[PDB]
Amino acid sequence: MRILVTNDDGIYSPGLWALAEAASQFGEVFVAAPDHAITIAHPVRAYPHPSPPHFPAYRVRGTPADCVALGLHLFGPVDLVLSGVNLGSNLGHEIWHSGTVAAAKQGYLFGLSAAAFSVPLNGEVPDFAGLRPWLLRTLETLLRLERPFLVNVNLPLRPKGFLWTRQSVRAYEGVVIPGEDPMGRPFYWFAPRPLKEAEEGTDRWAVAQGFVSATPLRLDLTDETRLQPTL
Amino acid sequence: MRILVTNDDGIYSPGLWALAEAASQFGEVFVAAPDTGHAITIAHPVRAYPHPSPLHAPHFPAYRVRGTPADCVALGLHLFGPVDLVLSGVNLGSNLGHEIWHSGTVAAAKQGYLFGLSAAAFSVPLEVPDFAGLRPWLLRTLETLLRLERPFLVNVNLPLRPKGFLWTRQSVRAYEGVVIPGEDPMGRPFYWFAPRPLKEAEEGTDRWAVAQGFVSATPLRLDLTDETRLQPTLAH
Amino acid sequence: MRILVTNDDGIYSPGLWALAEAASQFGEVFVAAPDGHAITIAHPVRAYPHPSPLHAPHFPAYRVRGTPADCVALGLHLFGPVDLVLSGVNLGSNLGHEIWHSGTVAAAKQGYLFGLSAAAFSVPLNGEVPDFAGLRPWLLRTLETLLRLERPFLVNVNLPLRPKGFLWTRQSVRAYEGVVIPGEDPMGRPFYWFAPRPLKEAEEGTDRWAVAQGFVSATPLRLDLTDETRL
Amino acid sequence: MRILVTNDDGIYSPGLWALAEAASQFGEVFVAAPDTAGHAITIAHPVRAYPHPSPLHAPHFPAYRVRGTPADCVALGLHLFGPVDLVLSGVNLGSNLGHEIWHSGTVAAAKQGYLFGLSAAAFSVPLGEVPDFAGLRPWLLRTLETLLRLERPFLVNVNLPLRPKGFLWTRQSVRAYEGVVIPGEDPMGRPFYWFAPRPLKEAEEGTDRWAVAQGFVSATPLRLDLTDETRLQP
Ligand SMILES: [Mn+2]
Ligand SMILES: [Mn+2]
Ligand SMILES: [Mn+2]
Ligand SMILES: [Mn+2]
Repeated sequence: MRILVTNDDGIYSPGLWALAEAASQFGEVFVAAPDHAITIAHPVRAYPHPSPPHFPAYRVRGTPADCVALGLHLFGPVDLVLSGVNLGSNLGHEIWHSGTVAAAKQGYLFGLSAAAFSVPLNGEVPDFAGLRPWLLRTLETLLRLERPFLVNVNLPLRPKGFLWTRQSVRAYEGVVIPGEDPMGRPFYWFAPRPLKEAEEGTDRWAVAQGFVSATPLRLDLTDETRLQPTL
Repeated sequence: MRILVTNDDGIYSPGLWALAEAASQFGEVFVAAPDTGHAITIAHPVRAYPHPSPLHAPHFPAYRVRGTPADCVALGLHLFGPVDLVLSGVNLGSNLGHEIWHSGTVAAAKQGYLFGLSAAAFSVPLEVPDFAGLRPWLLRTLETLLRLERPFLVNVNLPLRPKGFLWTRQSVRAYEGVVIPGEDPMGRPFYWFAPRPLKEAEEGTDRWAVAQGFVSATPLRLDLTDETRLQPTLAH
Repeated sequence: MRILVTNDDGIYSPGLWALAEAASQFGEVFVAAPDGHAITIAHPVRAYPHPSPLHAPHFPAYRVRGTPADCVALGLHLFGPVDLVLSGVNLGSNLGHEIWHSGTVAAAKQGYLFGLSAAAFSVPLNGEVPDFAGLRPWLLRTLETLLRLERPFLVNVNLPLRPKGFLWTRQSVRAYEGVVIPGEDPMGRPFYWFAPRPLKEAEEGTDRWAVAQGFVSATPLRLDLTDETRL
Repeated sequence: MRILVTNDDGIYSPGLWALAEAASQFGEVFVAAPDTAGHAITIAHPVRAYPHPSPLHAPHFPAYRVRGTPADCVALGLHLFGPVDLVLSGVNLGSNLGHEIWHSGTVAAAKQGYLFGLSAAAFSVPLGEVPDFAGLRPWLLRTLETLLRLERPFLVNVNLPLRPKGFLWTRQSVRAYEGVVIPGEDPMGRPFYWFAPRPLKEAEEGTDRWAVAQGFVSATPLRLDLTDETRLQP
């Protein structure tokens, strides 16, 4: 099988090459990563770029979705699109605005299977050598799914297991803190907080428990419980 | 009721004031719009300044925010609290189908909903809209939305000249990839991306409705979970 | 004469239309405004016919998906031949060191480079916004005197909110003091506030001095950055 | 003396480290460069900056990666490493000749240093090749030697050919342009315009553009004052 690997962090992220290497154990790997929708207003420029295992690669001056569209052109046919490993979580409400997820979604929109990968972080750096067996296990599992699939994956720095999950959906409380710069000019701090603890079975909960979280995603944002007849 | 009006095109967009004026027929309206990401800025302080509403528009207390549309919502709920409804738009440009995912206009409405309020995004597929002629339809759509059980989150697209209204579902089409190489006047190479949908928009969808000249109203969910694959059968 | 009017704040800015109307008292006006500051090269620019505001004289106009300089290049093409390029009225000052990187000035300079006369107009502020109805007589007076100059000219104009006079001026060139105040983001990570300040008051006769006095400042600009005194 | 080195291309540019290493032959070098590739000091929000490490193969220079503009780097650099005697910006990967000087972030950083009362110089290399910094090192050293004997403070814009054969003090090339608009349509029939304005004549002898075409390192002293004083009493 032929795999396109991309991301949101750009062609220099160590997360990108960790994903490329893991994927190479399952098929031929090609890389196209940024230097979130597909650019159509103007043309995009992309350039051959060296990998750090050698992977044919292009650094694209466009969005992660542009990378997918270009990658299909440069390396078609492609069977699977993998996006990440993003340095930083992509959990719950974060999925909406994730560039990493957008690339995987684009792949899905083109009729391919796809998955996004992110590692939640904060004060510690990802040890990709340590994460490798968990990446391979995850990939192995995703490749056993009925195709095509679209999955959002988050891996704790040091996994203890794997769980399929629902997206965490929590209400938020707005918090705004007025203030002023050392020069007296006014500004505002925003620190909205979730109203409750992440629920069991959710991506956020799973990661906090030390488990790899894999959430299957839907493309249809329609709330069918509110659809209406014509009046 | 108190209404916070925002948008993604900025404080000078005629679409913003059209929405604020329409909304004023239903309650107290306050404006917080960007001076020019769709998540709330938390890593650092954001600037916001009192802003004079346009001369040829009713007065509206207003702030121009140096942040995202979602920041405007967070800020607006603080300065004009309490707020019952968040209206975002009217965006100069459509927000249909796959577009909803990346819309800053929608992100603002969604933020209000994440805070527990009712919210709607409004967009016009563009020519340039004639908000004088769209007013009656903006009023009709708003009246209709205000009869809904609360809270609600709806994405509205008004064609340039509406001939009706329809509740619709989001168009979700598969696309075929189309890349066309080219070179600029200087001989440098580039790539045109022109992906195309595999089929015509289906009836009942937002794209179809707008193409038929109808105002489209799609109720949106926040949960992106594909609930049919939580316990997937795995090949042997 | 035929006048091309553009700006940096965009097609919806009230300062743009204030300048167009004023300019219409001196020749046929055409508008091309933004929907970087150099002309976009070997990279397609989009432009659309645009309707002039309800409460304003009719003006053929286009909104351009590009830079102020692009507006000038495209404007001379769609409305040729043009004799004068006016840029503004910018919402914000363009005094002293600010001129160098000003987008409003960049458009006027582009017009000069194409062999035409041009002027940039800006209204400094911070507290309130401009009342272009009040400034109209002063805009008309400025334009009138500007149009008695030998052509081609390149002039930078700053009009205080409530002007009580007009003076030709030279750009203020002050030395600045570096001021940096450390701070912390929510995670305790460090960031820095910058508040550089001028070392002395603006010299008499300079653009910044004139505005502080309440006068409309008109500075003729050079295109040559060479410091001949050191060659 | 103490030298702050920055650039427009960012902390990973080979151009930045070539300049830093060359400057190190003349004083203590400190680096503050953009996290990634406007030009004014940021005052709206505060700016983040992080200590940046030196690789195994290179000499160590205290350095910070700055999430702001080249001018922010100079302001921050003066704070974290002050007092600083000189500000060097570059070596930019691309030219900064003639009209380009106006919109150059490389030049903006040098100019910021000058506005702070320090001597400063911007360095750029017109490139379809990859600059050979080992081959340009001698020219960087010679140029610095020349700059360091000038009366201070100074502000100079330097452009080095890929393979220089000499050095020349020059004036900025200033040419009138001819507008060229070539319409087109994208694959979906939608119209657009190509801009290809061209200078009305070839670069004059003595100018920075001419010098570089000849194979010479071009050094142009710049002025901060944009006033055209020949038209003050029109
Ligand atoms: Mn990312
Ligand atoms: Mn918009
Ligand atoms: Mn401006
Ligand atoms: Mn550069």
